[PDB]
Amino acid sequence: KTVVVTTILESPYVMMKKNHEMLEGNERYEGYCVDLAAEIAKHCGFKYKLTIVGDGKYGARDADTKIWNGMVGELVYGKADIAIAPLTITLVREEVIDFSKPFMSLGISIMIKKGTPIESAEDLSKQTEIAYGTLDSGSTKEFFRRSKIAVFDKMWTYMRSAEPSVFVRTTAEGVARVRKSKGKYAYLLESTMNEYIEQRKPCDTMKVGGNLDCKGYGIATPKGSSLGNAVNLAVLKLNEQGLLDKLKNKWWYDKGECG
Amino acid sequence: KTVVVTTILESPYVMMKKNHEMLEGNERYEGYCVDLAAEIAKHCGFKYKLTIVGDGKYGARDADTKIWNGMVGELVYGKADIAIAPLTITLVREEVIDFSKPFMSLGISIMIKKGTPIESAEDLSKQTEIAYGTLDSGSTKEFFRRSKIAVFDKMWTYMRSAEPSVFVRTTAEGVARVRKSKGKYAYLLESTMNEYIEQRKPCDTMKVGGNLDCKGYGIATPKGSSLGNAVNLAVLKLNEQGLLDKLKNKWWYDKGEC
Ligand SMILES: NS(=O)(=O)c1cccc2c1c([N+](=O)[O-])cc1[nH]c(=O)c(=O)[nH]c12
Ligand SMILES: NS(=O)(=O)c1cccc2c1c([N+](=O)[O-])cc1[nH]c(=O)c(=O)[nH]c12
Repeated sequence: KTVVVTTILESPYVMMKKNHEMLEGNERYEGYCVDLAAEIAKHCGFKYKLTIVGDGKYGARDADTKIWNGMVGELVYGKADIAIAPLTITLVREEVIDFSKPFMSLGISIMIKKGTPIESAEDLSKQTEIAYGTLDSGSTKEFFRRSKIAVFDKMWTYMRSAEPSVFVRTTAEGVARVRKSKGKYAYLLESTMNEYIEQRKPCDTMKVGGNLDCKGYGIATPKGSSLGNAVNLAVLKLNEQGLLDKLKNKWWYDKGECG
Repeated sequence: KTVVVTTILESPYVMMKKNHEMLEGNERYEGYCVDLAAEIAKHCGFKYKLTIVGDGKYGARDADTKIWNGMVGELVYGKADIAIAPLTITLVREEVIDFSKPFMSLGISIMIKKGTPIESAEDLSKQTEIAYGTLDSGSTKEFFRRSKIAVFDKMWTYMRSAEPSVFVRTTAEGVARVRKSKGKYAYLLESTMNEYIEQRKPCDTMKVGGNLDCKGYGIATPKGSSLGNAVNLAVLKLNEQGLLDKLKNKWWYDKGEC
């Protein structure tokens, strides 16, 4: 009867509480997805146990081994009943798991150090004194590689052959590069993470311009789950009631540090 | 049995065949949503009758009367079983009907007359020689009114008080305005429609820049429908199989004129 929820340590979605070793079970954790899991569980009427994905991954098919890793793998291989995490809805994942309606929308966005004279992707594309880049792997890099929109193709042509490399290995590294680069590096990343960091001390970064594309995070269940329909209904209702917007404001802005 | 499908005459989703007068039933119509209805019906295993919505509307709640009009109304009040049309997924509609996963994604986009020196919303926002606007009502105007993104707020502040009015009553009026203005009017509208018109003679308009926001069209059923889940599974499968991409290319590009 107890539903196993797989999730991932990613701020502000799921974080260890400061006193987690004194605590046990679900009370060890806090965050946007901790709150959302409680609301989903209420609407669907189940008891649940939050469990952090063992490999700290979201989920992809290991191309060497054909085996799914991450939270997706935990669902496919029967170890968890539901994933409640910032897990991107993608076609390759939809082949092996089901997603709810998105509970959060997002897109590629521009992070600058405050004071940088950049307002848009167009601004970046037409210049070079301010370097700009993405994660060295993953879907943000791929969006630019594949784009046939003129501005994003212009940007990809610059990034792919820029020296020294404008790509970074982790999000932390891209954010640190923005902060340390005295206005001469801009970093392309998820709007949600960009907005979160804009509310973190030292309050020296800023999101500029509109989002470049459209994606969503969804609640995932194994195919054939007795839960898929109730979960989708719960996301719909929570969205309609403003609960998702309330949780976003809680974890990004009420708990933000930059006013 | 026989599922009543409500839809709307909107190119290239649903159109009268040139020879519709000789024809009857579903065979009078052609288009992306006609083909999609046939595929959904196949995957779900039902026979169906296509019917054009009586009042020619998508669906809104008459704020005076509480009564839903359009295809949404036909679902809510039991006159149709499923809507297969370019019907936007919105929260106020989700309160009274169910939507599938989106079968088409779209967003606000910029139409220019070819030769116009504009590539982006930022380009429009920084000048005035080229007027630009939206429909006089609806969600594109609301997007600009409500936006807190600097560039779109700048565009709204310009549009709301621009003289003469930059707004238009119909999309036909906006496209004709672009075409007749020798490059001094640009029109903000749905990317899907912009892309369609770009492939139509006289081949004098163009979509520039990326989309400004994110929306979707979905298949709609009344709440509690025995069809909602099968319809959703069918959209998922048709998307995964590439059929939706194939139909888009058919009606926008294989059948394009440019
Ligand atoms: N700190 S980060 O820039 O944004 C970030 C960087 C890189 C990959 C991310 C990711 C985030 N995220 O928002 O938490 C979620 C997420 N979800 C997935 O499903 C996936 O495959 N990859 C990711
Ligand atoms: N520029 S337009 O593009 O010709 C167009 C103009 C105005 C409203 C539209 C609309 C389209 N469309 O794509 O067909 C679909 C649609 N669907 C709805 O549900 C709704 O409420 N309003 C609309």
